Amino acid sequence: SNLIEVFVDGQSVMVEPGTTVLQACEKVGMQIPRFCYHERLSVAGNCRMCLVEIEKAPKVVAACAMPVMKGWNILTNSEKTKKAREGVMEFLLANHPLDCPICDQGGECDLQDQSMMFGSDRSRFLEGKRAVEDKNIGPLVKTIMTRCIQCTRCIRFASEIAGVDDLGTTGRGNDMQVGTYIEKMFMSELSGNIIDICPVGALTSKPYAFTARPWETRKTESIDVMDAVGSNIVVSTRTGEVMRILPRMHEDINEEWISDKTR
Amino acid sequence: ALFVHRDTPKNNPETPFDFTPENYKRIEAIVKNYPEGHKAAAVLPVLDLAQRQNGWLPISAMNKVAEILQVPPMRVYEVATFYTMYNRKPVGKYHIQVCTTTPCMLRNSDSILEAIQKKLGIKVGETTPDKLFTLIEVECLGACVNAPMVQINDNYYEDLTPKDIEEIIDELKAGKIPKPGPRSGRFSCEPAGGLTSLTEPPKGPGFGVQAGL
Amino acid sequence: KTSFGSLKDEDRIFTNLYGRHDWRLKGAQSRGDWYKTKEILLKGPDWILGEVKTSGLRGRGGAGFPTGLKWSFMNKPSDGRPKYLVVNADEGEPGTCKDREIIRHDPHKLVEGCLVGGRAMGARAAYIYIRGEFYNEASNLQVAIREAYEAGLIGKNACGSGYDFDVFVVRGAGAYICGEETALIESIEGKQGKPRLKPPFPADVGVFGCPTTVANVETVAVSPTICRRGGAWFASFGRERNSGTKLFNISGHVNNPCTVEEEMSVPLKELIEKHAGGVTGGWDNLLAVIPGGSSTPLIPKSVCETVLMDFDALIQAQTGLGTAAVIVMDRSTDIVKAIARLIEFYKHESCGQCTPCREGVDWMNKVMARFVRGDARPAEIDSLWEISKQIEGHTICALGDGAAWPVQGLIRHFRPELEERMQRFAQQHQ
Amino acid sequence: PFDNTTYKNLQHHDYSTYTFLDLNLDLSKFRMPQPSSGRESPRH
Ligand SMILES: NC(=O)C1=CN([C@@H]2O[C@H](COP(=O)(O)OP(=O)(O)OC[C@H]3O[C@@H](n4cnc5c(N)ncnc54)[C@H](O)[C@@H]3O)[C@@H](O)[C@H]2O)C=CC1
Ligand SMILES: Cc1cc2nc3c(=O)[nH]c(=O)nc-3n(C[C@H](O)[C@H](O)[C@H](O)COP(=O)(O)O)c2cc1C
Ligand code: SF4
Ligand code: SF4
Ligand code: SF4
Ligand code: FES
Ligand code: FES
Ligand SMILES: [K+]
Repeated sequence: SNLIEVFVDGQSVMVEPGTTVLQACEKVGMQIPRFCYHERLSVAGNCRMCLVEIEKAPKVVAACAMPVMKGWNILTNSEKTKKAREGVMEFLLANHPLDCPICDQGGECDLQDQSMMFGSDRSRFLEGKRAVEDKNIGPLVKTIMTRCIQCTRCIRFASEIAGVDDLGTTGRGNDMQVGTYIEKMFMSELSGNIIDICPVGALTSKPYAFTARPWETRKTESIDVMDAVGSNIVVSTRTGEVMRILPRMHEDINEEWISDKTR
Repeated sequence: ALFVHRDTPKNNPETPFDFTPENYKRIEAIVKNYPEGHKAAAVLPVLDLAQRQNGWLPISAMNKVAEILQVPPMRVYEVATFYTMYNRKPVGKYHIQVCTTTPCMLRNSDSILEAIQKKLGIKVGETTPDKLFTLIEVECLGACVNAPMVQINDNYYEDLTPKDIEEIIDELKAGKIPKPGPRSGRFSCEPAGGLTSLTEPPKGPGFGVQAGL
Repeated sequence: KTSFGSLKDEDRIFTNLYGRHDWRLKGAQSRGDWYKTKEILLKGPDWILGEVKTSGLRGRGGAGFPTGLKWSFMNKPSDGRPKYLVVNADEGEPGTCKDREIIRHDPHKLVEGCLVGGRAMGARAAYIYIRGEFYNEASNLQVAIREAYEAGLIGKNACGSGYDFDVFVVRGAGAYICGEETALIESIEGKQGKPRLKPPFPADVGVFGCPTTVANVETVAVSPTICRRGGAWFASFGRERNSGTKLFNISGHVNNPCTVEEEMSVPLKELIEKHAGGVTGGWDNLLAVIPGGSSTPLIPKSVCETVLMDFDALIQAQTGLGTAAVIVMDRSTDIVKAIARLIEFYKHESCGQCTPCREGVDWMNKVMARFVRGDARPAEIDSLWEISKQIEGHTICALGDGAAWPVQGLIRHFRPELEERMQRFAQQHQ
Repeated sequence: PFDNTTYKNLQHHDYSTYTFLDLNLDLSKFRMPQPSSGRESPRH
């Protein structure tokens, strides 16, 4: 067995070579915070939320991208890892809009939850925030691009899984904008899964828009019937009425996606 | 100064654009500089060639480059919005690029910017009504010992004064082309008061060749 | 040897730096370029890499990595993929205008450097990523590359050594980020110039996925002069781990802003007073010096008196060597305005890929724009220090580090001028 | 007769907008055959 031995917070875990640091911490049940890493998209390494300390090495590494080497001691809860997480969360909330009440992603937002868990509790930002032009990519995805944190799960989805290549980053710097650069309509058969994998409220479900809110939704784990694939879904109801259909993770049918007919 | 496209009557995918056949020869020569299967590597020189033919990029040059290289249009849109040379609006024929970073600002490029603003009658970003001149304010152009300097479409005009850039703009309005260099007494990059180095002739080939070569 | 500087005209690698001689083949052959190149190439990669590791040549791009150890990462067996040398000719750094001079005035030295370096690493060809603003330099280098092909010096049967080596020039499109090696690779691949993450270092996955070395024009062009003159000769200039000669760009507030070649550990006061004709107003008019281009922290007059212009002494002087591009600033300088415009540069040239640079560099520019007017209170200086320390070390490439460093140098050496700016703002507006 | 007084680099005063690419077309025959990845693009 060509497994190599590493350490996660001192605890020895065995990994196949080529294992990322994030997966080495997943193999002891610790989830490193992340925004741009998605386990079915390719690795981008461009939110820097997974910056974790390797001891006897004076620089935090991007755990989503970094393959482990032999004998590392990964420090997920050390001081400079927490300073990295708090600083990166401060830059993510520097120009994010105060839209948490009028946002559908509230209650089921990644940015809110790991701002609460791994971020600070106040702002040092004293300037005016940016504002981004909204886009019309169709009747299914409500686009409010001020909330976008540029994690590029859009482009990796529509370049790898959807195979469409309509999305990209136009511009440069803080004015870089995820979009299509034209009034072009993103209608794939899988086009609604960018509502799933957007960690923020930049891409929301326009039919589900403004109607409900996740903590009061009752989750019911059911099956698709819209085709013969049998996608596993959540039919989430609120007080006796169907609100939306989310996917379930089933590793052998619909890995964590559904078609737009299903959704 | 925006990073989206809105279809005007003068910028749409039905705006006429196509290469001359010598530009198709040049595009084949560009694509031959890159390995097979990496035809997408030649987005930048072919789109730059489209700018050299048209003066600026409508969204038909981007789509034509995406058609001939068999890449998506979005991947050419990313390139044309990423870089500060791909002019996505029709600039004037002389594109005055004044450098205003810290080494040019220490040697008073602001006087040159004010002199161009009062000599042309425009400000930063605008275009003169004859559509010959467009003045924008750019970052470091890499001529720092020859600061302050400008760039006019291809050419560095260096070691400038306000009077030197007035004189260059005057001989541009006469329809000629000036000499792309410094406007002080020196030639390229030597000390202005005289040669502090390289005074002697070179030694020729073979000087100091170690034993065994 | 304890005294450094006073580099003589015979030990200059970049003879014809000034364009005073013929840059073409008939001039470059009269100066030592393309002499015994066949006997350099026939002696294998191992002898070339031994002479470069002998010569103590570090990274002339600015980071200062040991060049021969870097090039030996390509000295590895072939696994189907070709190998490439890539020559970093972007040169977007404020203060830095020397590789423009190497391309424009000694181009055959660069082409012979491409040939010897690609032979040292088994590289198939050479992509020279020149800046798109350097159009005359690019046509100039393509003329010299045509002269090298028509003489049979490169290409099929390079210099009669039986090696095949093309030399390409790829023009940029106006992005300072495409001088970083992986963003440059992406700019060759027809994509946005967004830097990759390391590892993979380009010796494993570089341009087009091939093994690749990206080196500066200066540390490529001085390599045939090293392989001709020997390693220990070039190692006998400058201090130890500071071996050799260096092109300095003494810009800013001097009487003669110039590009000159000097020994590696020359004093800064001696360099400014000996080649640039001194600071405008004498040495008693100096205020600060940005020693090696914009990404290095400034240092005041009390440090620039005794400091040496190499890697180790400037790291001990809490800055970096960098590109060795000297920016001289006198007492008539609004220095906070200068550093704020430099941060404005580093947000107009920043590709927006990862979070800390994309947001924090714009946020530092807004804080510095309020510091120029004084529209702040003195907690925000330490706040800006913590912002810069959160950008530093948390990015993908060192543009975040190279943007946090001018802020840290400015705060560290000129906190009281910021504080008195803010307090006179507070008295005159309230 | 040696000359350390004149700027010999005067050839770039007459360059045109198509100079670089005319030089690339003039060099397109001096170059080795490009290596292949076997496929026409990574989407083939
Ligand atoms: N010359 C110019 O115009 C400019 C130069 N710079 C300089 O660039 C410096 C930053 O350099 P960077 O490219 O960001 O990185 P640098 O820290 O990593 O590394 C230098 C070189 O060594 C290689 N390298 C480093 N560590 C390695 C390892 N463990 N294994 C294999 N290869 C390794 C890298 O690939 C790179 O080519 C700044 O400090 C500044 O001085 C910055 C801007 C402009
Ligand atoms: C933002 C950024 C810009 C850079 N720009 C250049 C450049 O324009 N030219 C250059 O030679 N190196 C540049 N570098 C340094 C390169 O990454 C690399 O270290 C160098 O080109 C080759 O290494 P060397 O110093 O051994 O030559 C830049 C680095 C960064 C982080
Ligand atoms: S995306 Fe998240 S953090 Fe942003 S407004 Fe919505 S709930 Fe709040
Ligand atoms: S819209 Fe959402 S998924 Fe797309 S890049 Fe922005 S934050 Fe990521
Ligand atoms: S730190 Fe800045 S320059 Fe580097 S990859 Fe990120 S956006 Fe780009
Ligand atoms: S998760 Fe590793 S950087 Fe985004
Ligand atoms: S600062 Fe203007 S050219 Fe470099
Ligand atoms: K979402």
